[PDB]
Amino acid sequence: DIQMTQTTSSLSASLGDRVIISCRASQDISNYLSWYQQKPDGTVKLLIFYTSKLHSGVPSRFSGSGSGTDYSLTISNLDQEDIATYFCQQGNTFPYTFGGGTKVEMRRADAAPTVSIFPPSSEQLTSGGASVVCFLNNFYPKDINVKWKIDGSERQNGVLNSWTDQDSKDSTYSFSSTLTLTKDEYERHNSYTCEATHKTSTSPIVKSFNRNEC
Amino acid sequence: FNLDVDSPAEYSGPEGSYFGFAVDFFVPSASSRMFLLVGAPKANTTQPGIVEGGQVLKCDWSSTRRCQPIEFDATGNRDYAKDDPLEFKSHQWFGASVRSKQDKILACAPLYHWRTEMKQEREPVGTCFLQDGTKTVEYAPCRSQDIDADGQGFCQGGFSIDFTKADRVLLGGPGSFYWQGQLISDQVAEIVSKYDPNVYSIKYNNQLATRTAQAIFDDSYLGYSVAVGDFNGDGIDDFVSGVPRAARTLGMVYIYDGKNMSSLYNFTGEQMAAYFGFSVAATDINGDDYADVFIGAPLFMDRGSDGKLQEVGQVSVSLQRASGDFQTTKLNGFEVFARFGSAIAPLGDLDQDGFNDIAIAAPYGGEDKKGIVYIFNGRSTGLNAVPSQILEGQWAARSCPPSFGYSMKGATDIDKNGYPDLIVGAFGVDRAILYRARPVITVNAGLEVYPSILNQDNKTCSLPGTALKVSCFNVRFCLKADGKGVLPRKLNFQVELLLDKLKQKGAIRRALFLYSRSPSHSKNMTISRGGLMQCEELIAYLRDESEFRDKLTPITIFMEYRLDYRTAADTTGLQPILNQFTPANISRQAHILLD
Amino acid sequence: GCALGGAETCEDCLLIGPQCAWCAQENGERCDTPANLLAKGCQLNFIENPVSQVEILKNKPLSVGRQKNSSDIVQIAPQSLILKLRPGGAQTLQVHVRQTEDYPVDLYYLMDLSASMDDDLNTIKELGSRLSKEMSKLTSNFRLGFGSFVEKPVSPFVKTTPEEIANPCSSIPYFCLPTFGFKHILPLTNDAERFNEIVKNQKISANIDTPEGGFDAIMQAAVCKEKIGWRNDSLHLLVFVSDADSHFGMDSKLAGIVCPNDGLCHLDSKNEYSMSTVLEYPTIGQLIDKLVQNNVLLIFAVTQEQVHLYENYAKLIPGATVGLLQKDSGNILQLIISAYEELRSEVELEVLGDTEGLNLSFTAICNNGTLFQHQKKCSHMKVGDTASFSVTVNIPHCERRSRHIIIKPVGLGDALELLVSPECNCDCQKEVEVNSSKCHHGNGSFQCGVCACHPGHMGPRCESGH
Amino acid sequence: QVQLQQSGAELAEPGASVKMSCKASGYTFSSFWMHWVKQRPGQGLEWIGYINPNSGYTECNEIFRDKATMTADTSSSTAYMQLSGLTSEDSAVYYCASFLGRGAMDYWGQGTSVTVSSAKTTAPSVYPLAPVCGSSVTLGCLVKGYFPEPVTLTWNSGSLSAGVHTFPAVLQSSLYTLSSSVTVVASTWPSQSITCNVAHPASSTKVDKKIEP
Ligand SMILES: *[C@@H]1O[C@H](CO)[C@@H](O[C@@H]2O[C@H](CO)[C@@H](O[C@@H]3O[C@H](CO[C@H]4O[C@H](CO[C@H]5O[C@H](CO)[C@@H](O)[C@H](O)[C@@H]5O)[C@@H](O)[C@H](O[C@H]5O[C@H](CO)[C@@H](O)[C@H](O)[C@@H]5O)[C@@H]4O)[C@@H](O)[C@H](O)[C@@H]3O)[C@H](O)[C@H]2NC(C)=O)[C@H](O)[C@H]1NC(C)=O
Ligand SMILES: *[C@@H]1O[C@H](CO)[C@@H](O[C@@H]2O[C@H](CO)[C@@H](O[C@@H]3O[C@H](CO[C@H]4O[C@H](CO)[C@@H](O)[C@H](O)[C@@H]4O)[C@@H](O)[C@H](O[C@H]4O[C@H](CO)[C@@H](O)[C@H](O)[C@@H]4O)[C@@H]3O)[C@H](O)[C@H]2NC(C)=O)[C@H](O)[C@H]1NC(C)=O
Ligand SMILES: *[C@@H]1O[C@H](CO)[C@@H](O[C@@H]2O[C@H](CO)[C@@H](O[C@@H]3O[C@H](CO)[C@@H](O)[C@H](O)[C@@H]3O)[C@H](O)[C@H]2NC(C)=O)[C@H](O)[C@H]1NC(C)=O
Ligand SMILES: *[C@@H]1O[C@H](CO)[C@@H](O[C@@H]2O[C@H](CO)[C@@H](O[C@@H]3O[C@H](CO)[C@@H](O)[C@H](O)[C@@H]3O)[C@H](O)[C@H]2NC(C)=O)[C@H](O)[C@H]1NC(C)=O
Ligand SMILES: O=C(O)[C@H](c1cc(F)ccc1[C@@H]1CCCCO1)N1CC[C@@H](OCCCCc2ccc3c(n2)NCCC3)C1
Ligand SMILES: *[C@@H]1O[C@H](CO)[C@@H](O)[C@H](O)[C@H]1NC(C)=O
Ligand SMILES: [Ca+2]
Ligand SMILES: [Ca+2]
Ligand SMILES: [Ca+2]
Ligand SMILES: [Ca+2]
Ligand SMILES: [Ca+2]
Ligand SMILES: [Ca+2]
Ligand SMILES: [Mg+2]
Repeated sequence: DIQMTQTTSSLSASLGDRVIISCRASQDISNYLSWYQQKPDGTVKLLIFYTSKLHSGVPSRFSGSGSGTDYSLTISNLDQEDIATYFCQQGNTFPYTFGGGTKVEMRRADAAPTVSIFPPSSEQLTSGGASVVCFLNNFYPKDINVKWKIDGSERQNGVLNSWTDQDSKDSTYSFSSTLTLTKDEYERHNSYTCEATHKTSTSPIVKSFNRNEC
Repeated sequence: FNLDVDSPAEYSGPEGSYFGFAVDFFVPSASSRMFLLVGAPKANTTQPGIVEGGQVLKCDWSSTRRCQPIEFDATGNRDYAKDDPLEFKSHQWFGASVRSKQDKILACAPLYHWRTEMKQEREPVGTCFLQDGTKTVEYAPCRSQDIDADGQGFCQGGFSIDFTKADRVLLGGPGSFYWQGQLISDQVAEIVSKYDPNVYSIKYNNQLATRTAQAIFDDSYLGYSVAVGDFNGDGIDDFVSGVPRAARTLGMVYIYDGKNMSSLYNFTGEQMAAYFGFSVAATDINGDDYADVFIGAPLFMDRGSDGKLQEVGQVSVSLQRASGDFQTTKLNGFEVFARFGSAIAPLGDLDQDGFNDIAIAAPYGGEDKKGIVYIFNGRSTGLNAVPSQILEGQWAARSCPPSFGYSMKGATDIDKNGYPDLIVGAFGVDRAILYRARPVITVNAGLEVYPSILNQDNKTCSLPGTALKVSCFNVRFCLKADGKGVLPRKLNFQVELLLDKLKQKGAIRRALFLYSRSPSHSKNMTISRGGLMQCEELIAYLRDESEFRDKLTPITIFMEYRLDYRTAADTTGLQPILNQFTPANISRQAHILLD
Repeated sequence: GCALGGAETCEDCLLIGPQCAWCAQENGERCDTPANLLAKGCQLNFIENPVSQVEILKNKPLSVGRQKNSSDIVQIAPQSLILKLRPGGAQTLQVHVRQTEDYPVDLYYLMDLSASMDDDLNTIKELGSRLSKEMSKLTSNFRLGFGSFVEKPVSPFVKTTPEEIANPCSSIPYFCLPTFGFKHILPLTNDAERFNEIVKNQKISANIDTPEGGFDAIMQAAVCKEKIGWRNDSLHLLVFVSDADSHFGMDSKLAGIVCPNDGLCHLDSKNEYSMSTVLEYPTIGQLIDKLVQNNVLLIFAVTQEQVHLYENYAKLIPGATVGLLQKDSGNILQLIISAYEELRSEVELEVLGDTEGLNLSFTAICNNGTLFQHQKKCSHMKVGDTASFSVTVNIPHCERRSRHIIIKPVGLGDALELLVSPECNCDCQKEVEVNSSKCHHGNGSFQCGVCACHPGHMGPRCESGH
Repeated sequence: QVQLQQSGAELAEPGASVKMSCKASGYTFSSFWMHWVKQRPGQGLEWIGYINPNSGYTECNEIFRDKATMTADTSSSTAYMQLSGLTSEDSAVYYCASFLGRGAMDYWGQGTSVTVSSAKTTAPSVYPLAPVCGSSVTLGCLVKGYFPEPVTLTWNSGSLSAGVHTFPAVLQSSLYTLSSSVTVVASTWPSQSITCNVAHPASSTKVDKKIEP
């Protein structure tokens, strides 16, 4: 099979900027390369076929170039509706194969996350089990790390995390981390700490509480 | 009956190009000068590397009588890869079918082949080009992803074509689905707006197409011929198509609804291998605003007086009725192996009598296969069974037969004289010919003889000489005429009277004219259109009883009226003609009294 | 009865009715029955009345028993007649037919060689010898030939890629020869093992659409007398062997072939049909014309799926029959023998020549005088039996030209030559006696007891002037 | 106006099979190939194969040769794909896409999610999240142990939308868990009541959880 590789998996851009996405095939594909846009909701649209030909209904901003093994999609004058993921696809030989994808996200000023930690609800404890939830909201850029320290010791066993799509109004991301235990284990220790490390501050932002205390 | 055969416009094309294989009229929307469209499917073109790509020509009407190719496509074969053509335009028969509606011209190449993008193939999907003034687009509805004989790879789309009243295209492709055939209809607006040269199989919205069916229907050739007309009274033209191999070679004609391609009505031939459905046409011939179906079976064999089968061809005429039924009649050819019915051309109202007319061709009839075209006039009952005119091809060929009449087109008044005109193609001699319709003069004639009863013993008249009197009576002949279209307001008629016409070679004529003393009187007359009855009286008498012993057989007064056609000519050079359906003779009779 | 409208000239009198006569002189309305004219006073010498008559020129008796000399065979009697028909008159000819016991037989085996006939080739490897051994019990002069057909080798009936042109089965893969129209391979011969050899050497071909091009081959096999080898004075059996529909007429229009078949022989140096890509397939009408003209009997040996179609074709084609062929031609020998035995047990009359405008009625007398039927065919007869036919002939109007006509049994060359000559003129017509005293001093001519007036003179004796 | 309308989300146990449909409109369905593409959650695009609708002929990526079978109903302009022998690796969104030609696929369906799981329909447990004993305040919900997707979550029946962050669901011991945060002005809570509204249609569940301390 033909292997397709889009070297950069993510890139950030501002409105109006020119964006270039590169795609390399493992063999000559004789210009049978197409480009697709996938929006957050899963919608998929064809933009460019046969290297440089524009699909009907597609705005002129999109154009494509290349030959042999190297190909590129170019977005000039980026629009808000252009924030999506872009895939290349060779159609020279079966099976058709796609590149790994390149995500285009809006550029923003760096913003520190607003962190909030939550102890298990009373309802959950009666059922058995305890979940500690930590929310990190409205931060840029997307990269961030969360560490759970009950008593100065990382757990990293029952933790589950979820991330939001980039927000449309403000190009920020958000993060939910949930440490889940048994009610027994929860009631054995006293302090509970949600630790966040972000590019914007050298010192990890820390939010914590003590179970006993109130 | 009013077509001018003395001085038809004669057009020619390159030898061997089949110039005249297809013909149509071209009338732009700006009321510009009209032209003739002529297909030459074997003509060589300037397209790089293309042999006998074929061309469609536009021909001036009488300004120069010249034909110039239309540049639908100047390019050669696109390449899929180096030394790997995407398509093959040589011997593609471009111009095998040509149709025009206002500004739009549709021309097709039923033998255009293409490669497909997966394997190196050579599949005759056919292609068409649609020209609308500046913009020209390719229309290849059968060049799809449904490949090979199973699909549309051998469809030969454009084998037959027509335009609907509402700017839809009707296209026939007789090869689809193992030669079941197919009908495809697209809106012209979709064909132009969705055209993209980078996409070989265009997705047209609101496309109507017949669907693949069971293998039993294979090799039927649906789409061999098409015509359009309304047959469920909703104002939307419906699709009529010949299916000449269907029903185990009896032939069928399918009618489909023009809104959704649902089956509406079927016709079935009566004889094996008659090629019923070779040609089809739709036109209202009986003046009830209901389109009627015409179907040609050029190989139909009739039984003769001696009991021998003879191939003369047959045409069936089906009048549409409000109930939805059809009233069918058959018309047989006149000459063996002439293939009467190969082409059927609605003429419009050729004689402007209120009923549409049709022309039926016998391309291999006449002397030395020169070809014959028959003109049939409509009437309220249906089509008149007897042809009122016979056009004879004038040119002979040295290889393929002249085929005068193989294609025809009428129903266009190209000289604006008020009568539709006719184009006849003759591709085996590379000729196309326009025949102009002459104005038609209708005459009302009257003849009165009083007293009707004659008594030999009633001598109240005196001859110019001594004579001593004779029995006399009065004869009063009247004539009145009018016309439609470009005509003068003054016409010279030759009128002849003959007394006692019943009596033949060697028999006594009992009545004579007073002055002439002979039984014949001739009078030249001058009459103007729209005018009043212009009459003239003269006097006649009987011989003495001594000279004839026949007082029983009646005395018939006969009147003829002819017209001098040359004197009534117009700027066109086009003489009018007398309406052949009113008889140009009238007769009354007197009687001898008995005692 | 014959005194009606017209009837004022001898020639005019004869035209209205077959049984009308014309009187001469007296001792208007001289047109009446010969008996009525005698009753009115007309003498027997004066009465004028031509009558239809038959003259027998050649009536050699029908030959009885096996004949050692091909020249003493007589299967139709009489052999030549002159039929003088009064305008409107009708005459009945008796025609007698008897098949001789030893009559030569030509059989041209014409075979579909498309890809579904591969098995068929394997099972007929010894058809030649098996067949001529059986036919030797029935005739001492059996000859057989071979020919093959597939399809017009042009788009859209074949694939036109280089690979498929070179081998239309390359896609399978399987060895097939290039598609071809018609190969005439073995002219008629008594050498049955030669037939075996050529069959054993045949390879199949292929094409892409079901209906085949065998009608082209039928036309060439019927018309190419010298190259096929048909001999006079023998049966001509053309056995068409196929498991498919047949292209006809303007089917070739799909391929851009739009020049009608011309009915001529077009075998080239390779003995292949050279107009395959040039001329339309024949129409049934064209095939009928040439099969009748070359006296070729067509036997459709076709599979179950095709029988009904080819039966309907055979209804239209004089002398044609249909046999039901197995998917591998396993029974082709039995089909041929059956069709041959049917032909030898039947006699069907055929009438050729200038027949248009004539009224013909046929009555057949079979099994000696016992059975009468209003057909032109006697059936279920033993070879040597005699079939008799009443052939009634009538000319409706008078004409000038004689008609040359032939009556013959379907399938046989023995012909009855018939000359139909009109007789619409009276004897007196040729004795004008112009300027006779009887028409007012030479104002006319005295033809048949009446005055034919000169121009400008009207009257029974031309006695008034205008 | 081409539109490919795909059928709804599929659920099945391992070893079972599912069949999904893709109805076409706006073009002549039988004249164009239909392609099928598989996207695993948090993964790329994978080409399965195509079908020629009018002839039934198909070609597949070698991977899916035994996994998928494509079919088509030309009278209803609908293509079908059946996935047989299901495993967790077959859990993904499956797209249909018409063939443009030129080695490209021009119009895509919205996708049909396929989830391969032994779990049985389980109702959610909704837990209120209040802070611990200051201009704005963040409250939250936790919806734990429900199956299958989807759940819908709103705050005060949708009155609060700005300042709400609802995260995608995550798998947790074969069941889905979900959380949502809402942020309001410190002066406006607890003085006014903020309520988590959670609905799990597959369970006929409708819970409202107010947050008090
Ligand atoms: C493909 O398209 C076809 C045409 O669009 C469609 O056929 C249509 O089907 C619908 C529903 O099945 C019918 O509507 C039904 O009508 C009946 C009663 O209908 C009667 O009255 C109407 C009204 O007449 C007015 O319009 C006509 C224009 O045609 C005028 O001339 C007339 O003067 C009036 O102004 C009439 O049209 C109908 O006539 C049709 O049918 C009769 C009987 O078959 C024929 O004599 C006639 O030629 C014409 O075909 C009819 O007399 C009502 O009871 C229902 O509730 C419903 O409203 C349409 O009438 C019908 N149209 C046709 C047949 O032209 C096909 O169904 C469609 N196929 C597919 C697969 O989608
Ligand atoms: C004018 O003449 C034409 C041609 O003779 C007629 O058109 C044919 O009409 C018949 C009758 O409707 C059509 O046959 C029908 O085909 C349907 C499609 O079948 C699907 O499924 C089969 C599975 O075997 C596939 O092979 C096929 O490709 C399709 O996918 C069938 O479903 C129909 O079956 C129904 O009717 C039959 C009648 O015997 C019942 O037995 C069944 O139970 C079922 O209810 C039917 O067989 C045929 O395809 C048409 N041919 C063409 C070329 O269009 C017109 O109807 C006729 N018009 C008029 C006005 O007379
Ligand atoms: C269009 O131009 C082409 C040439 O580009 C013409 O074709 C050439 O002319 C004739 C065909 O009429 C061919 O000569 C003939 O060859 C055949 C076989 O070799 C032979 O049987 C004849 O006796 C004659 O010599 C020639 O090969 C052919 N070349 C091709 C087709 O490549 C064609 O005639 C022109 N057509 C028109 C309508 O002008
Ligand atoms: C004897 O012969 C003459 C004919 O030459 C008769 O006299 C004519 O009689 C006719 C009547 O048929 C007169 O016709 C008139 O014509 C118009 C109407 O058509 C009008 O004038 C009258 O109403 C009348 O009908 C005609 O004038 C008269 N004269 C001539 C010269 O024809 C005569 O009647 C014949 N026999 C007898 C018994 O009178
Ligand atoms: O005669 C031949 O040389 C050749 C042949 C015979 C053989 F025995 C072996 C092989 C062949 C050749 C060999 C080389 C490649 C082509 O086939 N015939 C000619 C016509 C062709 O048979 C059509 C079946 C239609 C039945 C159907 C199938 C599918 C559909 C439809 N009809 N109708 C609509 C779409 C779906 C094979
Ligand atoms: C019989 O053959 C001879 C020459 O062999 C030929 O002259 C004659 O025309 C043939 N018979 C007929 C009826 O034509
Ligand atoms: Ca309609
Ligand atoms: Ca009508
Ligand atoms: Ca008229
Ligand atoms: Ca005119
Ligand atoms: Ca076989
Ligand atoms: Ca064939
Ligand atoms: Mg075959």
